[PDB]
Amino acid sequence: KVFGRCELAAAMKRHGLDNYRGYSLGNWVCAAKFESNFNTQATNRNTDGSTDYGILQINSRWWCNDGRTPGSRNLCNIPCSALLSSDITASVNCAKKIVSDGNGMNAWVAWRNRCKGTDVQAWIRGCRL
Ligand SMILES: [Br-]
Ligand SMILES: [Br-]
Ligand SMILES: [Br-]
Ligand SMILES: [Br-]
Ligand SMILES: [Br-]
Ligand SMILES: [Br-]
Ligand SMILES: [Br-]
Ligand SMILES: [Br-]
Ligand SMILES: [Br-]
Ligand SMILES: [Br-]
Ligand SMILES: [Br-]
Ligand SMILES: [Br-]
Ligand SMILES: [Br-]
Ligand SMILES: [Br-]
Ligand code: NA
Ligand SMILES: [Pt+2]
Repeated sequence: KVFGRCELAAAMKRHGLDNYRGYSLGNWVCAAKFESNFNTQATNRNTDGSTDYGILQINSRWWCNDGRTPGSRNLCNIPCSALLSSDITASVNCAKKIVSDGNGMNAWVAWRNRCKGTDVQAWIRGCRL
Protein backbone atom coordinates (compact mmCIF):
# COMPACT_ATOMS: atom_id res chain seq x y z
CA LYS A 1 0.00 0.00 0.00
CA VAL A 2 1.19 3.52 -0.82
CA PHE A 3 -0.19 5.84 1.86
CA GLY A 4 -1.05 9.46 1.36
CA ARG A 5 0.80 11.85 3.67
CA CYS A 6 -2.17 12.78 5.85
CA GLU A 7 -3.48 9.20 5.69
CA LEU A 8 -0.27 7.89 7.20
CA ALA A 9 -0.16 10.68 9.81
CA ALA A 10 -3.66 9.68 10.95
CA ALA A 11 -2.68 5.99 11.12
CA MET A 12 0.54 6.73 13.05
CA LYS A 13 -1.43 8.86 15.51
CA ARG A 14 -4.09 6.16 15.97
CA HIS A 15 -1.30 3.68 16.84
CA GLY A 16 0.32 6.01 19.40
CA LEU A 17 3.40 7.42 17.68
CA ASP A 18 2.62 11.13 18.16
CA ASN A 19 5.14 12.23 20.77
CA TYR A 20 6.32 8.65 21.40
CA ARG A 21 9.69 8.90 23.21
CA GLY A 22 9.28 12.63 22.68
CA TYR A 23 9.21 12.49 18.86
CA SER A 24 6.36 14.53 17.37
CA LEU A 25 4.20 13.08 14.58
CA GLY A 26 6.00 15.11 11.91
CA ASN A 27 9.26 13.31 12.72
CA TRP A 28 7.68 9.92 12.07
CA VAL A 29 6.00 11.02 8.86
CA CYS A 30 9.26 12.57 7.60
CA ALA A 31 11.15 9.37 8.42
CA ALA A 32 8.63 7.28 6.48
CA LYS A 33 8.77 9.66 3.50
CA PHE A 34 12.52 9.32 3.07
CA GLU A 35 12.77 5.66 4.10
CA SER A 36 9.97 4.23 1.89
CA ASN A 37 8.19 7.09 0.12
CA PHE A 38 5.17 5.92 2.14
CA ASN A 39 5.15 2.46 0.47
CA THR A 40 4.52 -0.44 2.88
CA GLN A 41 6.06 -2.90 0.38
CA ALA A 42 9.46 -1.21 0.18
CA THR A 43 12.49 -3.43 0.64
CA ASN A 44 16.20 -2.64 0.45
CA ARG A 45 19.14 -5.03 0.60
CA ASN A 46 22.18 -3.89 2.58
CA THR A 47 25.82 -4.75 1.95
CA ASP A 48 26.01 -6.76 5.17
CA GLY A 49 23.38 -9.17 3.83
CA SER A 50 20.55 -7.83 5.97
CA THR A 51 17.41 -6.29 4.43
CA ASP A 52 15.24 -3.29 5.37
CA TYR A 53 11.45 -3.77 5.27
CA GLY A 54 8.33 -1.63 5.11
CA ILE A 55 7.26 1.97 5.65
CA LEU A 56 10.04 2.58 8.20
CA GLN A 57 12.62 0.30 6.58
CA ILE A 58 13.20 -1.84 9.68
CA ASN A 59 16.29 -4.03 9.45
CA SER A 60 16.64 -7.82 9.76
CA ARG A 61 19.98 -7.80 11.59
CA TRP A 62 18.30 -7.05 14.94
CA TRP A 63 14.57 -6.60 14.59
CA CYS A 64 12.79 -9.23 12.47
CA ASN A 65 13.30 -12.69 11.03
CA ASP A 66 13.71 -13.20 7.27
CA GLY A 67 15.56 -16.53 7.41
CA ARG A 68 18.56 -15.25 5.43
CA THR A 69 20.52 -12.88 7.69
CA PRO A 70 23.20 -15.03 9.38
CA GLY A 71 23.89 -14.27 13.03
CA SER A 72 20.86 -11.94 13.26
CA ARG A 73 18.28 -11.56 15.99
CA ASN A 74 14.53 -10.99 15.91
CA LEU A 75 13.87 -8.57 18.77
CA CYS A 76 10.39 -7.57 17.53
CA ASN A 77 9.49 -11.28 17.39
CA ILE A 78 7.97 -11.08 13.89
CA PRO A 79 8.63 -12.27 10.35
CA CYS A 80 10.03 -9.36 8.34
CA SER A 81 7.16 -9.91 5.88
CA ALA A 82 4.77 -8.63 8.56
CA LEU A 83 6.41 -5.26 8.07
CA LEU A 84 5.14 -5.09 4.44
CA SER A 85 1.42 -5.30 5.30
CA SER A 86 -1.08 -2.57 4.39
CA ASP A 87 -1.81 -2.56 8.16
CA ILE A 88 1.09 -0.71 9.82
CA THR A 89 0.58 -2.23 13.30
CA ALA A 90 3.67 -4.50 13.17
CA SER A 91 5.88 -1.67 11.88
CA VAL A 92 4.62 0.73 14.56
CA ASN A 93 4.99 -1.76 17.39
CA CYS A 94 8.53 -2.62 16.29
CA ALA A 95 9.47 1.05 15.77
CA LYS A 96 8.50 1.75 19.39
CA LYS A 97 11.04 -0.87 20.48
CA ILE A 98 13.73 0.54 18.17
CA VAL A 99 13.33 4.17 19.24
CA SER A 100 13.56 3.10 22.89
CA ASP A 101 16.90 1.33 22.25
CA GLY A 102 19.06 4.28 23.33
CA ASN A 103 19.81 6.39 20.24
CA GLY A 104 16.29 7.57 19.66
CA MET A 105 15.37 8.21 16.04
CA ASN A 106 19.06 8.31 15.08
CA ALA A 107 18.53 4.57 14.48
CA TRP A 108 17.00 5.71 11.16
CA VAL A 109 19.91 7.09 9.16
CA ALA A 110 17.58 8.92 6.77
CA TRP A 111 15.82 10.60 9.69
CA ARG A 112 19.15 11.87 11.02
CA ASN A 113 20.34 13.08 7.63
CA ARG A 114 17.09 14.47 6.19
CA CYS A 115 14.58 15.15 8.98
CA LYS A 116 16.48 15.89 12.20
CA GLY A 117 16.50 19.61 12.92
CA THR A 118 14.17 20.50 10.03
CA ASP A 119 10.66 21.93 10.14
CA VAL A 120 9.08 18.52 10.55
CA GLN A 121 5.64 19.99 11.29
CA ALA A 122 5.38 20.63 7.55
CA TRP A 123 4.80 16.89 7.13
CA ILE A 124 1.46 17.05 9.01
CA ARG A 125 0.40 20.51 7.87
CA GLY A 126 -3.16 20.56 6.53
CA CYS A 127 -4.05 17.15 7.97
CA ARG A 128 -7.20 16.58 10.01
CA LEU A 129 -5.62 15.60 13.34
BR1 LIG B 1 -1.73 1.65 -2.76
BR1 LIG C 1 4.48 14.03 0.29
BR1 LIG D 1 -2.34 14.10 2.02
BR1 LIG E 1 -6.66 5.95 10.74
BR1 LIG F 1 -4.24 0.91 17.50
BR1 LIG G 1 5.18 17.78 14.20
BR1 LIG H 1 18.14 -15.42 9.85
BR1 LIG I 1 21.66 -17.38 12.22
BR1 LIG J 1 15.91 -12.71 19.14
BR1 LIG K 1 9.31 -15.86 11.50
BR1 LIG L 1 -2.99 1.02 9.58
BR1 LIG M 1 0.49 -0.37 16.99
BR1 LIG N 1 2.97 -6.76 16.08
BR1 LIG O 1 15.80 10.66 22.38
NA1 NA P 1 16.85 -11.32 11.95
PT1 LIG Q 1 -1.90 0.24 17.35
